[PDB]
Amino acid sequence: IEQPRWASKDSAAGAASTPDEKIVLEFMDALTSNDAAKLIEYFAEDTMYQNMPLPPAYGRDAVEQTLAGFFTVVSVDAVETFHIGSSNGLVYTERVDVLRALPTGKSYNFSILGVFQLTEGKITGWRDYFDLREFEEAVDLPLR
Amino acid sequence: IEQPRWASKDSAAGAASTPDEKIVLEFMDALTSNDAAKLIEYFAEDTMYQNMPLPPAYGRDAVEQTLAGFFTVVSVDAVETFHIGSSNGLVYTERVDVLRALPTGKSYNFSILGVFQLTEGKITGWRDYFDLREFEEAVDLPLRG
Repeated sequence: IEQPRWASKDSAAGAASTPDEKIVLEFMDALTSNDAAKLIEYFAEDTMYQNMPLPPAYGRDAVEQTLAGFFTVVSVDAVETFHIGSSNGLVYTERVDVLRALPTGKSYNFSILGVFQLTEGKITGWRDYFDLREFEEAVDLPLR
Repeated sequence: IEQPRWASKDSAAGAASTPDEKIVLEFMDALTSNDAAKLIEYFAEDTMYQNMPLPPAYGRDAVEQTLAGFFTVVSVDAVETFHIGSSNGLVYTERVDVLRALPTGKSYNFSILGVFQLTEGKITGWRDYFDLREFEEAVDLPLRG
C-alpha cells in the first residue's frame, strides 16, 4: 500500500499523542485478527457501529453480532492508517483497509475516513465513511 | 434532515473555534451557490479535490473544471454539518449534503465525512468520503472510477 501524495507527517499514525488516539490505533491493528470476541472488548455497552449509510448497530450485542457476521465472509488483511487526529472528543482515521472476500478470494482496497467516540477509554461510537460500490460485492451478506 | 442520534454538541458547527474551522464552515455554506467561480476563490494554486476514490483533481484549474462540470448536472440543495473539528493541520466535517439531479429532479441525501487541509487560509486539499453507489446515478457524468 503506497503512502498518498497528500499524506501529512504532521498527522501520521506514528505521531499519535493522546490516550484516545493511541487506543484507536490499537483497535486498528486488532482488526486483522478477524476476531469479533477480541474486538468487542474495545466497545462500551452503550455504543454504535455503522458503515455509512447502512443500518447502524446500537448496543454492544448488536455490534458484536455485526462484526462476527462480517468476519464470516470477509477477512481484513491489512489496515494502513495515514492520518490519525482528534478534536472535541472525536478521533479520526484516514486509512486504507484491504478486504478479502472468503468465498471468492478476491481482494479490495477501501479508502476510508472513520470517526470514533470514546468514553472512559472505550468505544461508544464508530462510523466509517467510504464508497460501498464494491463493498456490495466484497461482503457476501445483504447490505440490507 | 434531523440531527442523528450520535450528534455531539461538543463538536457542533456552531462551536467552531479556529480560523480554519470557520473558513471551512463558510465554504460548506457556499456550496449551495452552485457557482464554481465563487467556490474556486477558496483554493490555493497548489491544491487538490477528490471524492474518494475517484481520480483526483490537482491544481486550481482542474478543481474548478471539476466543480463547474458537477454544477452543470447537479444542484447542491443543502449542506447540514453535524460535526466540525480539527487536528494537526486538518479540518473534519461530518455532514449530509442534499444533491438534486438536474435532468431528473431526483434527490439524494449523502452522508459524508470530509477532510480539509488549509495553508494560510486557502484550501490545499479537500477529500470527501461517502458511498458512491448512488453518486453514479445522481451525477449525469461518467465517474472515471
